[PDB]
Amino acid sequence: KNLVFQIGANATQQISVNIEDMGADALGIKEADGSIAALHSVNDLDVTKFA
Amino acid sequence: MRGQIRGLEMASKNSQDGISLIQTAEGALTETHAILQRVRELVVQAGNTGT
Repeated sequence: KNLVFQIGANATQQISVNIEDMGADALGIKEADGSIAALHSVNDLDVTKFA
Repeated sequence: MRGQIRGLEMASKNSQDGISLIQTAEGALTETHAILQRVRELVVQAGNTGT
C-alpha cells in the first residue's frame, strides 16, 4: 500500500512514501523478535525479571 | 451572366449558412474542451491525492 503522491499534471510524476512505526516497533532485528526487540516497548520486562 | 450572378448570390447565402453551421459546432467543441479541462483537474485531483 505505497502511500504515493501525485505531482505532475502528466503521467508517472509521482512520489513514494514509507510509514512503518507502531508501539509494537522497537529494535529492528527483522520484526518483533520475541519477548525482546519489540515487546520491552510493549510488555516491559522490568516487572521482576529485571530483579 | 444573370445565371452566374443570381446563382452566385444564392451561393453566397449557402456559404454564409455554412459559416453558421461550422460556427455552432465549433462553439460546441469549445464547451466540450473547457469541460475536459475540468476533467483533467479531476484526474489530477483524482490522483487518489496519491492515495
